[PDB]
Amino acid sequence: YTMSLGAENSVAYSNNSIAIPTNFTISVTTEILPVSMTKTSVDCTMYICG
Amino acid sequence: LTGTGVLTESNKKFLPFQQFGRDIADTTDAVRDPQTLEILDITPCSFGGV
Ligand SMILES: *[C@@H]1O[C@H](CO)[C@@H](O[C@@H]2O[C@H](CO)[C@@H](O)[C@H](O)[C@H]2NC(C)=O)[C@H](O)[C@H]1NC(C)=O
Ligand SMILES: *[C@@H]1O[C@H](CO)[C@@H](O)[C@H](O)[C@H]1NC(C)=O
Repeated sequence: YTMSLGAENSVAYSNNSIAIPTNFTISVTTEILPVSMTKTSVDCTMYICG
Repeated sequence: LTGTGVLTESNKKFLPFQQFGRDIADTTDAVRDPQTLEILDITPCSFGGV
């Protein structure tokens, strides 16, 4: 299928209407970031030749 | 099949037709002794960086 980018949402704009929230939600979300790699070393002579 | 390593007793049970053993990286880590049919575990000699 041809993918859909998202649901249509026509915001009810006018020149004298405002939307004010009457409530709120406390949202907690995760963000995962890699920090470090595995530290490796090579004995180059031993790898190439043994 | 020659190499350098530390030969130690092993709990691995080879099938009777197998002689050598390899790990996921295809390096010989276990060998069956041809004289006495006992499986010997090969550990590389403990190298390191100074
Ligand atoms: C704001 O939203 C919260 C929920 O996020 C509302 O709290 C709920 O209220 C209903 C009915 O009053 C209860 O049945 C729920 O158990 C409540 N949930 C929680 C988590 O407390 C709250 O009433 C809303 N306030 C306004 C003014 O709309
Ligand atoms: C080879 O000689 C050893 C020496 O004791 C013996 O134990 C073994 O049974 C012989 N035969 C084979 C097939 O290894």
